[PDB]
Amino acid sequence: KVFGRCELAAAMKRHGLDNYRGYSLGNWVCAAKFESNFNTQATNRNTDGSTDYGILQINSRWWCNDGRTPGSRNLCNIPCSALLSSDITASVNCAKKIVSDGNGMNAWVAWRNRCKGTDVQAWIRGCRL
Ligand SMILES: [Cl-]
Ligand code: NA
Repeated sequence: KVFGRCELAAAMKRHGLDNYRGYSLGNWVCAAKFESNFNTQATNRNTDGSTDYGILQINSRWWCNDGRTPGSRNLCNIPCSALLSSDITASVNCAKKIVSDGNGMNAWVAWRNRCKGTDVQAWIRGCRL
């Protein structure tokens, strides 16, 4: 599923991401935009053999199991395919674990390079929340 901007913001808010670990809702929408272009089915393979899955491009080396990343940890205890569903519940629950891990949202390269320090509030403007 390809989410709309305000559609995703509302879905993320209902799942408790607004101000989760101090990150306002706009940070999460901005990260999803530049990680996956709001597409839950996005996948991207990395040079180390791992693959990033879903709307927040969660990596298979640490967080989910795709059966082809030797020595991965699967810290979210979920198949990576679950992160591609139109229901973003699995991706949000796993992202909550990632953002609490230590470096906050810097774990998302696209957020660090394209959202951090910008006017992220613009990503929820006009939305009925
Ligand atoms: Cl933080
Ligand atoms: Na894994």
